[PDB]
Amino acid sequence: NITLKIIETYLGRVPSVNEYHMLKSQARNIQKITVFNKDIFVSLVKKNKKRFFSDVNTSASEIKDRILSYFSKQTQTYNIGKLFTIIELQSVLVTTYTDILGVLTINVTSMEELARDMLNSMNVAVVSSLVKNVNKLMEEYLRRHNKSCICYGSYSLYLINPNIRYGDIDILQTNSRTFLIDLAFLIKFITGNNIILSKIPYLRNYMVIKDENDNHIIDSFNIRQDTMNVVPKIFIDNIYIVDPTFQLLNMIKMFSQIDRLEDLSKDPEKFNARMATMLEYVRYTHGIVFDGKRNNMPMKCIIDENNRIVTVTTKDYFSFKKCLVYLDENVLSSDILDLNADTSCDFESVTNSVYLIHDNIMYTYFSNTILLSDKGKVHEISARGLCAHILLYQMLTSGEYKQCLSDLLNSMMNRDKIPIYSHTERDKKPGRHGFINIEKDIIVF
Amino acid sequence: MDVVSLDKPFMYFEEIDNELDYEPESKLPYQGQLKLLLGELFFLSKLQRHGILDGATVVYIGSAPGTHIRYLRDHFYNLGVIIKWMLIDGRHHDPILNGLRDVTLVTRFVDEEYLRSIKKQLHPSKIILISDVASGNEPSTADLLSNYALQNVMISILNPVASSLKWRCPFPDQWIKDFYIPHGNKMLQPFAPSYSAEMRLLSIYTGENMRLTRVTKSDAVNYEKKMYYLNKIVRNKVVVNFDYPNQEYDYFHMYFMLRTVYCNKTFPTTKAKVLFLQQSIFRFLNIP
RNA sequence: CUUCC
RNA sequence: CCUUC
Ligand SMILES: Nc1ncnc2c1ncn2[C@@H]1O[C@H](COP(=O)(O)OP(=O)(O)OP(=O)(O)O)C[C@H]1O
Ligand SMILES: [Ca+2]
Ligand SMILES: [Ca+2]
Repeated sequence: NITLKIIETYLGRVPSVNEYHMLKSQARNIQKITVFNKDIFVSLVKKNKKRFFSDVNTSASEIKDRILSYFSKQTQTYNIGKLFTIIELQSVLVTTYTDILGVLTINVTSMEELARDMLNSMNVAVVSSLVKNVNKLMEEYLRRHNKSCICYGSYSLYLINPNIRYGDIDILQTNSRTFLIDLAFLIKFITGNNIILSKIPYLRNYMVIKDENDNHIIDSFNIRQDTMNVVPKIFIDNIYIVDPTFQLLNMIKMFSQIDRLEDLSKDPEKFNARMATMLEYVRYTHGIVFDGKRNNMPMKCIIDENNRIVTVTTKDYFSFKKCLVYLDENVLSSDILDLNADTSCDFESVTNSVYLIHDNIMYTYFSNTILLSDKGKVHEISARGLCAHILLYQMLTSGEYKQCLSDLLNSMMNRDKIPIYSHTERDKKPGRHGFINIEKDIIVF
Repeated sequence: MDVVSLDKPFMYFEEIDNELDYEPESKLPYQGQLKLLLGELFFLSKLQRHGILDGATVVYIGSAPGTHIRYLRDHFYNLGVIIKWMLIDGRHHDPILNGLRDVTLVTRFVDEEYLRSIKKQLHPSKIILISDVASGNEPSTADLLSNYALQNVMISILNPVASSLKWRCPFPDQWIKDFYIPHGNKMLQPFAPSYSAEMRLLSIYTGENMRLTRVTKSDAVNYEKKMYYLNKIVRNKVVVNFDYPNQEYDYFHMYFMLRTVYCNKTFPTTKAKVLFLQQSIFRFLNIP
């Protein structure tokens, strides 16, 4: 029947006694893949080649094969697994390449002072050029795909201060899973390079397409459409950026990561730019009260070290007095469950946690290590991130924050480069490193 | 007539606030695979709302036929989520599960060596355990135990991060010995046997700190009593305030479960989302 | 396991 | 075969 037909028209041969039963399932997937014009594709990667990859060592008849060459392995692949594997990927091209990729081809300096200043208060511490081409694609992307891809990180600030030295166009997108598969092929084709796409068990919803030699091409974070909305999004240049305010809160939350302080005692200027480009945004946007004078900041944080859980007194700001900042996600989760709460607000890889307010109290998990100024003494640069974190929530929920943030900022203006006594050992996140080998035909998560 | 106004269904067992003496005198189609579709859509949904479910491997032991499971699979796939689905069961699985690259189908039965194997195999991917192990008419406490005994082993072995374990206290009058089951919230199941005391033991793990709760017959009485109350008095009530097409307690209950489920597609009110899910769900098993 | 915006 | 349903 019409079924066996499709399997041979696809297998470029007769299906074995078994092969039938297996693929039998992959109906239209396999059928569609076939009665799908390859040519048009062959020319679309071409039409792209010259635009973001004009500078490549490839030819029209050379590339053309690759494309076909791939849609031709059904006939040589005899491993039901590898077979199933190449079919799921051929299908990604088939339905999304057009929609997701093909479409493509159709004042501040002021705070430079404060930047250095707030930065200093702290300071107490101790990649293949395809990067380029891609960084050229991504630009158009954010433009085309406003609502299915939002950006941040280094890049973004350069869109508010073209005087910002960035390296990676960082993003959050509702389809990252596809987005990378596609691009993967894009590069795998035009380049002729055998890339790899991996998921890093550590980061939540994270897949970075690296290079044939581990040359970080570009990484991405996936987020529910749900979350995609609540994110403080901003418009400028027909692309959405993560509202710089928010982006500055993580800024603060980042620096509670010792690791990143052994990074501060390095590029004191690197951050010195992104920094003020932010202090500048808000100050101008929400007229941030910038006078060293600032009360009720860095709420008294109490780190029970036996439970590996902090205790912040947001009181002077939000209905809830305490905010139990957990340091063992897997714990918070169970206890949360114990709280019989099943509607905790999760904002995926954004806040890197799920905030909860059972009985007028806030429970949360801090994705970083905690800084100590002394034994049991929570170094201040901690109450820095600790706060922000909360605020992030406040922001993804739209609540009385402006006040606190402005307040928080002022507390950063010129301060003791306080010694760092110790720091917490961030909970290990489990999971095997999964990857996709377009080339070796291996899919694993 | 036999109605009621509630604030929320009894989600977990610790929440039933009354008892009733079990009296042995003791409603859909394809409802079996439904009771499950929810408890599972629910369990994993949380694991996702808390992250755990991220790129992890769900090891479903006691799955088959497991028709529903497909649904679940399609749900999360459609959600961008990444998960390997390992279904092990001596009996076979609803063919609608073959050909799935994201699903492995073991046609074997579990024991000591076996877990030690798959564990080694799967490691270090984080594991999510879903046991629905069985053993006609209704399992004798003799079996109930051996099963639970076995479930407590999977746990210790596959050392999972979270687990949804079958859990129905062994009838008092038929009690044998005590035992421990892992700590964890116990969710009541919607569209479940008129008078069942089954409930999934949802439990998330600490790491090097496993926890079990000693089970006693006194404990067992509480169940029959409380549970029976639920099945006879609670479920058979009508939530007159609940603004939903169907108003039976269960539909009300089923609501509160889905309310927490995730779904990208944009939706107006929640009733909007839930309702759709429900629809789509019943759709799948094919129930009017 | 290491592999971490 | 220039964005494949
Ligand atoms: N601990 C954290 N938790 C959640 N998000 C974080 C954390 N630390 C940093 N981030 C986010 O990562 C974003 C950018 O990563 P990063 O590369 O380190 O700085 P950048 O501005 O992108 O400069 P470059 O990308 O190195 O050129 C900025 C911040 O919102
Ligand atoms: Ca970055
Ligand atoms: Ca990055």
